[PDB]
Amino acid sequence: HMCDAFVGTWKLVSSENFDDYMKEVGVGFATRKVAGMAKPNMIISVNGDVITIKSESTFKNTEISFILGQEFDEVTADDRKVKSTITLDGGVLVHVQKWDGKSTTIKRKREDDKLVVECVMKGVTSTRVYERA
Ligand SMILES: O=C(O)c1ccccc1NC(=O)N1CCc2ccccc21
Repeated sequence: HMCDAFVGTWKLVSSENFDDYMKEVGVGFATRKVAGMAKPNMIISVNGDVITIKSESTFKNTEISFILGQEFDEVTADDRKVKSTITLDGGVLVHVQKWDGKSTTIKRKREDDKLVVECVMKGVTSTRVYERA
């Protein structure tokens, strides 16, 4: 029952500073522009200890499956090859991605009926708000 309140199908309803976040991460112009138009569907499910997060969009579909606290390979939607670890900290899913000596942290939180995603790369934060589909 660890992630019960995250489970479901979620649709993006607002974005702030995502282009700047993607710039800070190193995403190039064309990918930023196309990816920035997308309104992804995030689908979160749990089977035993395995959490799966899918994101479906016109641009790219991604899927990760993981166990909390256990590092894994992830190829991001912008084609970074990263090492990821996702933990639960006080009810927040905290996802750290490491690549090329860099790091970014993505936090996913339930707040009212929303799922709020905060992405941080050095001093840049972007907020992506999802509601139930
Ligand atoms: O988008 C987000 O809120 C998001 C937030 C945190 C981490 C990953 C994210 N996004 C993501 O994994 N994808 C996959 C497919 C796709 C298309 C266009 C823009 C983004 C995405």
